[PDB]
Amino acid sequence: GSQTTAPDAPPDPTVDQVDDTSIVVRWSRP
Amino acid sequence: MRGSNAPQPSHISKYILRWRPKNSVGRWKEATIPGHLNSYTIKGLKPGVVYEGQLISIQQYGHQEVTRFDFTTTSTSTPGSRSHHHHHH
Repeated sequence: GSQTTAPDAPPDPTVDQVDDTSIVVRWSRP
Repeated sequence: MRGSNAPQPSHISKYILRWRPKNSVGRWKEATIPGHLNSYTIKGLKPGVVYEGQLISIQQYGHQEVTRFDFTTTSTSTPGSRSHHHHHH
């Protein structure tokens, strides 16, 4: 269940620079 | 300075990037990223195929945070939606 009530969960990762078969997925860590 | 010693409950040991195409309900592809990086270049993504993604941050305390995301969903395929026909000013 949702045990983690603390904000140590990474926000929605951003996908940029989409190639034919590759991307840059960037995430924000706490 | 001043030691700065503190058991901060936010220390990632490794980030696991899991992705799987929506046409497959089988296995996820797993890539492990060192727990000090913030971006990964995923190679092996089919163009025009919707993928499911999971970022699992394994924290040193054995704490697992799974951030579920998606790819090939933001398709700005606007078919020339011209609503502008009034000149401002």
